Amino acid sequence: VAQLTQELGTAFFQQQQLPAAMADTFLEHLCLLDIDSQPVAARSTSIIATIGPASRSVDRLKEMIKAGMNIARLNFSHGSHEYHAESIANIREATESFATSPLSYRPVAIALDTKGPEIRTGVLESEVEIVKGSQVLVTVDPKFQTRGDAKTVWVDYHNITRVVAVGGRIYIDDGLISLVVQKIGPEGLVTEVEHGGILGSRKGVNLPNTEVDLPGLSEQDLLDLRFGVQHNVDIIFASFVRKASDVLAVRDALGPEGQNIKIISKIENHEGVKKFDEILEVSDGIMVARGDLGIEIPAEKVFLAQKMMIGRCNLAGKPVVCATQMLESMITKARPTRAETSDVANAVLDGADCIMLSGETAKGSFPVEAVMMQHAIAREAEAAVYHRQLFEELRRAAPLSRDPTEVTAIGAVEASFKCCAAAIIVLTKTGRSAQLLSQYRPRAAVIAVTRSAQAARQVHLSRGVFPLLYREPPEAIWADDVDRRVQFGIESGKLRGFLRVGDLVIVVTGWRPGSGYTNIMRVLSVSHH
Amino acid sequence: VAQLTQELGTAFFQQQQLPAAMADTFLEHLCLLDIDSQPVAARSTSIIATIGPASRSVDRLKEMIKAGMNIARLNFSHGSHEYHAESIANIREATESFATSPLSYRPVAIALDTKGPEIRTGVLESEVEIVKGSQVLVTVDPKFQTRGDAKTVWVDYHNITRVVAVGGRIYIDDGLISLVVQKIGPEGLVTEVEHGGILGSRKGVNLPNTEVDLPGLSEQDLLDLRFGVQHNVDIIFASFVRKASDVLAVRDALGPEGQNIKIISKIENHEGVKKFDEILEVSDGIMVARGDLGIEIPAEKVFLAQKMMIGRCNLAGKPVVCATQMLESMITKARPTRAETSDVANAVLDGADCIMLSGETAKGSFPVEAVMMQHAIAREAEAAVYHRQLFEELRRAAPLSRDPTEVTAIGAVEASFKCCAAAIIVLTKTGRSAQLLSQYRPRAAVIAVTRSAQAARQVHLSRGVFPLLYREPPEAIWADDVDRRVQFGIESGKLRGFLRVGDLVIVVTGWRPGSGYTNIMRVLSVSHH
Amino acid sequence: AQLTQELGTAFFQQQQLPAAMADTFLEHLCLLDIDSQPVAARSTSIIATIGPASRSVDRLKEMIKAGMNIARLNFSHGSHEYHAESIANIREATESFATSPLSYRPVAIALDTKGPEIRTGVLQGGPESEVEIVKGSQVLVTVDPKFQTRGDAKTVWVDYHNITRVVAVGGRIYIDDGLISLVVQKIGPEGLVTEVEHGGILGSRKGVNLPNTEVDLPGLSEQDLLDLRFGVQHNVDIIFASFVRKASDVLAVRDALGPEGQNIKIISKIENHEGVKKFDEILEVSDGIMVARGDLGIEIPAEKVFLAQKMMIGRCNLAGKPVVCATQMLESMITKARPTRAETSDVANAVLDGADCIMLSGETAKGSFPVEAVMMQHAIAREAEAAVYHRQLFEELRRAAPLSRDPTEVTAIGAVEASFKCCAAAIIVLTKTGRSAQLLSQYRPRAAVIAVTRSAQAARQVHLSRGVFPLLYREPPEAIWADDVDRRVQFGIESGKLRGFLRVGDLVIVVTGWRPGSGYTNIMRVLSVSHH
Ligand SMILES: O=P(O)(O)OC[C@H]1O[C@](O)(COP(=O)(O)O)[C@@H](O)[C@@H]1O
Ligand SMILES: O=P(O)(O)OC[C@H]1O[C@](O)(COP(=O)(O)O)[C@@H](O)[C@@H]1O
Ligand SMILES: O=P(O)(O)OC[C@H]1O[C@](O)(COP(=O)(O)O)[C@@H](O)[C@@H]1O
Repeated sequence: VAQLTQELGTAFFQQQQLPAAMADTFLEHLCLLDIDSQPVAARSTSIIATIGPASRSVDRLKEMIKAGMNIARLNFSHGSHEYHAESIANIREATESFATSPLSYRPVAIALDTKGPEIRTGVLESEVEIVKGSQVLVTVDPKFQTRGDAKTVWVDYHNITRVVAVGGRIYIDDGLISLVVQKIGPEGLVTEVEHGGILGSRKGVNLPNTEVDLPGLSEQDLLDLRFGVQHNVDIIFASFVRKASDVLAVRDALGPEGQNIKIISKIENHEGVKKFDEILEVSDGIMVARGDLGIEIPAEKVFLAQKMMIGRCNLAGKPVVCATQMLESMITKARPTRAETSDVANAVLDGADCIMLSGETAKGSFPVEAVMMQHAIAREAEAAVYHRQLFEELRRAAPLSRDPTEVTAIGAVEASFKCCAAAIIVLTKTGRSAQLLSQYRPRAAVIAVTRSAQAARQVHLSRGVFPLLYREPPEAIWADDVDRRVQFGIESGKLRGFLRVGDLVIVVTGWRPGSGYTNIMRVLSVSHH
Repeated sequence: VAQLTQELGTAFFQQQQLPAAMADTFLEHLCLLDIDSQPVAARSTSIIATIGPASRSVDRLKEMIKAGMNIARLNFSHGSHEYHAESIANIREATESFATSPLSYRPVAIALDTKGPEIRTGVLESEVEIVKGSQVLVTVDPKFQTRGDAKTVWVDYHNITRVVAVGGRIYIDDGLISLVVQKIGPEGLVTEVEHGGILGSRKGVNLPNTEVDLPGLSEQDLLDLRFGVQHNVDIIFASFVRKASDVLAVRDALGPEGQNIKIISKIENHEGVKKFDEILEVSDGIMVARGDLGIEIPAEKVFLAQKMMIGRCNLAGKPVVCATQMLESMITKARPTRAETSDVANAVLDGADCIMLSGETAKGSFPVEAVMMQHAIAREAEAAVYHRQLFEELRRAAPLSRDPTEVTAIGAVEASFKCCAAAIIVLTKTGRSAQLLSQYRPRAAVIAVTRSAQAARQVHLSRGVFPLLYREPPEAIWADDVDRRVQFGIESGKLRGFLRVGDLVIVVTGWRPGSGYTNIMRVLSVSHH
Repeated sequence: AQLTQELGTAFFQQQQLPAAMADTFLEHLCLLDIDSQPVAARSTSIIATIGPASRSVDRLKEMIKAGMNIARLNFSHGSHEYHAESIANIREATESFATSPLSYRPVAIALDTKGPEIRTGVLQGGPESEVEIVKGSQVLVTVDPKFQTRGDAKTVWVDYHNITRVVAVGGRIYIDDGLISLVVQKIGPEGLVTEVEHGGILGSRKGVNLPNTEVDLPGLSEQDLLDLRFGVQHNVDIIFASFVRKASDVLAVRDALGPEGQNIKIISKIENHEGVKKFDEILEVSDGIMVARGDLGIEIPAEKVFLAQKMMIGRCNLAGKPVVCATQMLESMITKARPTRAETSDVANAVLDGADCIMLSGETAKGSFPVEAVMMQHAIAREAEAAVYHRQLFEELRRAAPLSRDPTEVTAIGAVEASFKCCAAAIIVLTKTGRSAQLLSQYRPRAAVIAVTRSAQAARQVHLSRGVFPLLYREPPEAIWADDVDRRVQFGIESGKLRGFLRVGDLVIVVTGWRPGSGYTNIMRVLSVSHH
């Protein structure tokens, strides 16, 4: 390091947690972390924002995008087709409003989140108080579908009496209320309230440690997916995936016409956790859906499942998302808690490709500030990653490969470490080439230049890929068309402030048109032309 | 491992995250973590609970102690001597209520938390609304000491006009309200409200990135410390330590008569962080006081300072405490958020010796449940620690030593790993011998048998030390007195459920009476006598 | 390593590939396998000393086929014209193969300096009179020139004048392969009053060593100044500078090679304790190092030499400069067809230690099996090269090497990392000076670094760097520079194909630059070997 410190300035090595990057143990790494060491890199951890009343206006979205939202989540657990279709128009209006200047345009992906195997309570309307210590009944009786009170809950899962056990829990409304079952019979269940809040009407029920007969996709889901194809969505977040076949069902539904759509299976319960490896293998990636997961399993165990699934997805090289209550208190407050700040940082340090806002952006008072807070924590945490260890462990775990794109990608990432490259610039049609760079977690941003609008959107799922959408039509000479895409990477980089004159860039390209021929790594100096 | 699996049962190696313990990389470690793998060990991370209205009754304390409170924190920022003196009696009444049965008696330490260099607002009384966008004034004018409104704040730091800068912040009431200074003059400051809540009367002010002339100990502090000596407290949490001399001031105050009291310096601001190494060297340990720290420094950087200080304290072998908002939402709610759960786990995985509750126990609706939730997260996180790496890194970092107690301690911890010892049993007068075991972070509990009531209390600061207070008077033959203290460790272990017949224990003792002669490690089977 | 399905079960049996996949060095050792056959590409260079048994053009030709890469001219013996006869003989043997330039093996020529000598005077006149000395004795070492010929059993004179000053009371005086030791007792005006320790027979003008003494001689005799200038005249690739002791001795050789010899590669020979102590400063200003174990194992205890060897190979590996292991590697083979079990072991362990080259002295120069010596070193080195634990070596070198903004450095480590991901048969590099190939060498890839060059000198000099197989390209530039680049690469690959280094469906990493002239290497491509 003594020589770049005479060339790049003493202060270059004070930023990006570079003193901590050069440590020889994880422990020493931790000791050298410095609050005055400023993140300089662009932010690599994608932000996912749930659209709802607080974030659906075209002007709201424009501020979200400016703040750093990369992916928009449509939760089909609430709202009609036309409501969502309008969310989509407003998002594409906001996004496409920056097309004016191609060099600074930010692709925004749109993720459709399924309703999935849901269990709802009755019309019970307004609201009624439920009391801890107190005896509540659960019935499947179609007459009570319309009645309901502090003493009786109806629920639309007919066979509930066949699946629970004595001492098992029934949780209603995102786990707000807890009932312990004491007696099972064919008429219904007899329950004591363990946790008593105020019950609304047609709420969500969870039954931990049960096998519920509800099939892969409800009729409602089949429809919701065909909407997504019709509206050209980029990603499905598949709710409550329990086994592989559940993911295959989803793929079949999307059929030939939506085979390029990414399936992110949400692990929400003990079944998904247990069947995780088989879910991973057929999904495009994973969401640690900590909300359902923290009622389906004991709450003090969610961190184990989080770190497990993130690790296995890092090892598999498929994107993984951390979700739910990351900045919960910013629903009502403008500044998050010390534990929220911690949780966002620890999700990045764990190895998450994406972090997610729900309430915070859908309904809260501070949607834009939440996005801004995730963006600011993420940048700090990314630079505090111990790349030495991480890269070496990924290097080792990864199999040998005779695939030129794999070979090229690992040489390029190594190269970027050797010189502290400001960027790896890569041409990709499908995103694949950038993904294989991303899977080694380089410090250097992976600037992916593509003509596929859809690719530019989907690559937000892979940590460290900055998609640039290329709009100009083919030069006549292919080699020229290549240079210009590369030159567009650089100029965009310059304008967006990720690259400056004198920076080194690694440039990854291929020897002919089409997917699958990336085979070339160059080392260039950014220049003034 | 194939042989203990034929001896101890296949299922022994399914618990304590033992499959993950046997992994060869950190990454693989993470992948093997298992939500069905049950923590079996006792909980090693001490819990600190702030005493206040919700946790001051003798009956409340008894449930706190049962739930797992190890250290009681008296916050001298609120309350009079007689109020606190009564907190102390109630704590000692609760604690000493279990002396009935020596084999299950749990020492409870009492920590005195200083008021420290405080800056307070005026009598302003009741409450008044302060508004974002709006022009507020700060004055030192003794006339306004009694007035105050949505347009004027008084504050008792006379020289405030001499220490701030334009664009600097003034934060009032645990950072509830934020003012940006725009004009400085000798009469006062002119400020815009950035963050507007509701102001009370005589609240706390923070001035980030300023040097305030306020001396080491205020007059009030001198007194508060002499109370602590008089009331036999175990620990000082020294508020807002800024430099070493601040810690020496505290030690001088306690004078000869309180030289065995432990000083834990609270790092709350950019000055303490910068001067951390020199603070550590003279303190007995550290508190990451994330509350003040998250307003004194940018909030998105607290995790860097946390992980830094925890690492440096692990490396130094001195206790370190993580504090503030760990389970904040349990002030009003019975179940914490997914990020609170995360934060507690990540503080244990970071290497914290102690975790802390404030609001959650002092004033909230759910004091006992908060303690129970910290206890349950901590147990899970402790077993998910990657001991392979951690022990090796501590082994390496630690200097060579010709001190027999150091030598013995590292052999013993190695030994405990070889056999998955249920416990290391150690005789200590002062606690030192158990501390040097603790500093290598064994999986096996360090059961410390002592006659010093005060030691039994203070060793709660060191991760993994379970103090047992020994009450029987000296056998005539010293060797016999040793065996019996050791036999008391075992029986206590048996009764409390940390040891069973057939378990291996490492037993650490010394060759003569007095501190400093620990030099002996034995390997024993727990027996039926 | 599940890919096995495409390259065959067979592939992961060979090259010590199971031992390469071990997580620990101990597991690595455990998985070493005598049935796991090595590749043809042998990456550690053989320096053969040229003397009586290795001068015949027929023998040189055999020695080249056996796998000799550098030819050492020991200028301690032989005449200028003797040597020019050797040089011309070598060139003839080398150039006899230029006829098929796809299998042409460049052969470097190294000039081994005579350097600071210290000789004993004549014994009572006669040049074959052989005194004896008794152990518990008294002996005298003199400056005085009349004793030159008056050489008693009690008194001897020696070339080196300034011993009075430089050897102190207690210093040791070894004579003839350290057969005779003297502990210096008194620094008299007479000379040095010594006490014998070991004894035996004598002669006149036989080597003497000054253990732990800082030799006064300038580090270039007049004979060196003259041998060097001859070296420049005959276009030698490499100097082995004898008895290097400090940095100034290396600069003295660079000074004496002058502007005409700027591109001669200087390998400082570490022969003595002062050498070992000043090693780092010597290494800063040299292009490499010889571990000259002959003289070293007299000038320091024999049991300490493996320590000096291992330290110097490690420090050179760290610096990324070649290092030679020299002396008695196959001693027995002078007289016998086959080596001892300690000799093969010594060769394998030099390679596992990290030696860029291994040397044969008498085994090739004056001995009865020079061709089979070469063949032995060649066979052991291929087996030992595969038993290297690259996972740990590559990891340590990576971590030890500094960050660089030099695109050649950057490209190189990228290429080496790529080679490892896919078990590349080769890294094909274009280089004018050798530098681009050396910068690959430094990371010790398992794949052969096939260096394509038009520089005949570079192609020869590059044998110093482990794993670099030089090819000489003769064709004149194509019209279009890009077509000229591609033709060199193709030469590289077809050259490989002919020699067995490469087979169709192998991956290669191809390293090249963006424009002509040195220092512009900046491109790495992954390609398949073609013409299925
Ligand atoms: O990442 P993917 O989808 O394989 O795309 C990589 C491809 O992009 C290119 O660089 C350029 O291809 P196009 O000119 O066909 O867009 C190819 O050379 C390479 O194979
Ligand atoms: O941990 P410390 O304070 O050094 O105490 C260790 C001491 O305790 C003992 O085991 C027993 O000492 P006492 O019998 O004096 O309590 C000593 O042998 C040993 O030196
Ligand atoms: O190894 P060196 O001395 O830097 O030589 C490397 C040079 O070889 C090349 O591949 C070809 O250059 P030439 O055509 O000058 O031989 C250059 O692009 C590159 O800079």
